[PDB]
Amino acid sequence: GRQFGHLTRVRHVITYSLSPFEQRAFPHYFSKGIPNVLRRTRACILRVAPPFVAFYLVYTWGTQEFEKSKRKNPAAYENDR
Amino acid sequence: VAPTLTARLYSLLFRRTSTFALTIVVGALFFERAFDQGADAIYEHINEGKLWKHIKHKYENK
Amino acid sequence: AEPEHDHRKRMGLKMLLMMGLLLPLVYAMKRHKWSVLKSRKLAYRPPK
Amino acid sequence: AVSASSRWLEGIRKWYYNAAGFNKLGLMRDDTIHENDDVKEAIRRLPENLYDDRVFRIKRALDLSMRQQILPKEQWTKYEEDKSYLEPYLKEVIRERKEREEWAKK
Amino acid sequence: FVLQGQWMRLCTSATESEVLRGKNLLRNALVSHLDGTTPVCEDIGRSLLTYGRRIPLAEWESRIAEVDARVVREVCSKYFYDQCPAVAGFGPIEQLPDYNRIRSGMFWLRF
Amino acid sequence: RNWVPTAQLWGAVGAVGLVSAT
Amino acid sequence: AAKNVVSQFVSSMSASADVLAMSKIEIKLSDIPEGKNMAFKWRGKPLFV
Amino acid sequence: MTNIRKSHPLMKIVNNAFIDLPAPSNISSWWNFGSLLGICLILQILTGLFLAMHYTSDTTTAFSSVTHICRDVNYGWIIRYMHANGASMFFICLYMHVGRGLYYGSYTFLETWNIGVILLLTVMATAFMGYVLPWGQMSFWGATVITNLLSAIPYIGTNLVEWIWGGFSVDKATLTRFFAFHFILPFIIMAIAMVHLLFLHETGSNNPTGISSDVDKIPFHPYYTIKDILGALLLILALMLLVLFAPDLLGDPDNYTPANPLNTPPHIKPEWYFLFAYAILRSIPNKLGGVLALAFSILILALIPLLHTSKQRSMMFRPLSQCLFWALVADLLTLTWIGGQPVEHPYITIGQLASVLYFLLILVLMPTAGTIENKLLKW
Ligand code: HEM
Ligand code: HEM
Repeated sequence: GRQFGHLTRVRHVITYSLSPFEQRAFPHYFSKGIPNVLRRTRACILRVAPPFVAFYLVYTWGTQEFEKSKRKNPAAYENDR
Repeated sequence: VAPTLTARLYSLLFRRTSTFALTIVVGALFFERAFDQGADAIYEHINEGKLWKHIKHKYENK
Repeated sequence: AEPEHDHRKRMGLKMLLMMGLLLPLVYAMKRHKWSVLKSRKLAYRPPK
Repeated sequence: AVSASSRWLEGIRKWYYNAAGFNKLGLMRDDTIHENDDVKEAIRRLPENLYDDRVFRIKRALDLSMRQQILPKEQWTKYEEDKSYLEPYLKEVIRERKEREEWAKK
Repeated sequence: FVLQGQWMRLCTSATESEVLRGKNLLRNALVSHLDGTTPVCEDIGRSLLTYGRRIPLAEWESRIAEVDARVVREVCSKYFYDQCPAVAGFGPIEQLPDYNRIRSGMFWLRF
Repeated sequence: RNWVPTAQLWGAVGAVGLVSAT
Repeated sequence: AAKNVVSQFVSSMSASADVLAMSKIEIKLSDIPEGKNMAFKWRGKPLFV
Repeated sequence: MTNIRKSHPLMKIVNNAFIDLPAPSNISSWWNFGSLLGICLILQILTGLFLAMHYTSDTTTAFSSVTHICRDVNYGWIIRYMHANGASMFFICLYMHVGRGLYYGSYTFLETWNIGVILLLTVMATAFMGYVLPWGQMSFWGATVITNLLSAIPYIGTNLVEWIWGGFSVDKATLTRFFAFHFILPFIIMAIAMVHLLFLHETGSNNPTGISSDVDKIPFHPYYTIKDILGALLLILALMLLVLFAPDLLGDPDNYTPANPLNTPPHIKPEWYFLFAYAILRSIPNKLGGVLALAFSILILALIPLLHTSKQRSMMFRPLSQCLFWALVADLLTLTWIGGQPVEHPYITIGQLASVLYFLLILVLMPTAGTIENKLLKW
């Protein structure tokens, strides 16, 4: 039906906004970004980064072995004997 | 007092959207040419003599 | 193998400059509009 | 027989509560609920105060989310203040419906 | 939508007819208020701090007379076109237009 | 009314556009 | 009617008497060394003789 | 109403789902992948139709044809390399889409989720047949080994692989079929997309917080049209960056070699968007077991609704799943790696534990974690 007059019911809330032409669109971006970027990344890093780290180890090891076992053509069993 | 460059530009060309659009058409034109010119130059500089444009001499009209 | 080698790198150049003018521009547009929202502040006054 | 174990869960609980970020947003546990058909009816059962409150809280919260800003350290929801205000309402709604279901067996 | 619409139309499309009718309305509004003693007293008092010590009453008709459909169009577009609104409501304002919508209503691409 | 002056810059635009664009 | 209409439109895809002419039909011998191996294409897969 | 253009035409009202619609405020950048998703569908199409304006679908020519599009035809080179690369993007975008749905519980919209799934799989078919059109060594073999992988089915299989191919191998018959279905899928898919959109329009867009936003809703026109245009801008960027600077980079396959049916690149593999499912398939000794498990890779999506265990459709407030969500993603990356790996011990043993990890993450770990978190919150 109608999506704007019928969403929900909201009592007692004031909002205050300003016009685009009165304000700036780039509010101390370097300054906010660093600290905000920093503050969320550091709350992400722990939850996100691990598994990727893990994959990297597994990638690294996993390729070493291959090259070894295959390049170590004598790996399985020695030559002299 | 005088109008900032923008204010000048504004009142002459952006109040009326007819003007605005006219501008943009014009601009698009002018811009394409400069860009190309400049951006082609820049690119040919990076490959001096590497490109046929540089190299036509050798076998041209004797 | 790739006869377009030179033309394509050329265009690259022109797509990079252009895109450096459109990406920043367009972002400003995006903040121009949204600004009202982000700049917005709220107040809650029940009768309670 | 829970004296040491269940008086230490509160320790993981407490940990966990502040782990989940909603703490920081100014939101409470009940406002984080998945709005389904039972919650919905509970919701509807709320008094003006309780209920308008849940609207401002979520307003303030979705505002923050939109701006990726966290609320100040001083203004955060403290675990010790677990208003489980929906719980009462929400229980019954379920209670009613469980009955209804059951009455419909045979 | 209708209102803002009216504004715009006003500063691009005013017709002499239309302006001439509003003209006349103004006169009356401005004459009939001055009926009675209280009314005249306020005009005279307030007029003096407002407009200074003049009583532009008979002038009006003259000034009002200089009104043209072009005059009205150019004068309206100073103040309403491309200009940023000042909007307040006291809800149900849930459907009230987003500041940017209202804003774009002061210029004419379409609508 | 304003339509001639506007229809005259809209005219121009189309023209310039084609000219250029094409 | 459906049955025969659908059937025909599926069979359209099944295998053309173009292709299916060459299927199951193959012979060759005595033209190659008493030693080597001649890989024929036969039914899309390598037919080794 | 009078002269409200929008609702005047009934048709133009239907377009006010873009401009006037209730769109949540808060909203990660992730949601731009919907829109971009469409962007890609439209770009492939325009591109496809021009390439199919100079392509021929025969054994003899197809390779030549593509080769000719990239050489003699004016701006056919970019069109083709734009079309190849696009499809990468199209998939890169798809998998962001489904990630988001996985993470914030957008998949609660069961009906929308089920269309998505169909969407995903339809594109999947598309991509599989297009890559074979050019009829090059990778394409040729890749079709055989995938298609044949259908002959695992016991009773029918065998007959059925032969119907799909239009014969015993993959000669002309198959090659023109793919050309026709590649062409007509995308059109059918657009209908689906719109059907998908239809259902979604009935409940609006979920958020990072995971709560209804009805108390905070914004103009889609004012705000989300610029966001979407901006999204484009970055999307294109990536597509031209790829297409202009490293045309072949992302297109692993270097096999620009006309297909010779006795010849074989010992390293046969689907492109990147299919590697997950490849890896998962190899991990099973048995053929049939591998086909089932391949289908279940992808087809397991539609279960997740039913698996949902928590009270917070938003993962945003739940640590433990945020950890196993990420791991699955990194397990998925791990699997993709295997895909381009010799099928030898080192990779075998790895893939096998990754294929169990993936199904654990999806079938068993997450669901439990859900419960736990609910119990720590005292819910
Ligand atoms: C999202 C839907 C589609 C996707 C994923 C897609 C993907 C692909 C891919 C991956 C290729 C192989 C190109 C190569 O690597 O050489 C291809 C080729 C082709 N596609 Fe598309 N495509 C889609 C839609 C279309 C449409 C709608 C058309 C026609 C209107 C089309 C026409 C073609 C043609 C003629 C070729 C063959 C020549 C070539 O290799 O460029 N495709 N498609
Ligand atoms: C042909 C490919 C697709 C197209 C063109 C498409 C398009 C769209 C668009 C335009 C939106 C709205 C904006 C947004 O939330 O990002 C959307 C939302 C959604 N899509 Fe897709 N989609 C496609 C594939 C999929 C797939 C494969 C699935 C899942 C299996 C899916 C599931 C969803 C869901 C759950 C939402 C709603 C999320 C929310 O806002 O809460 N989509 N889709």
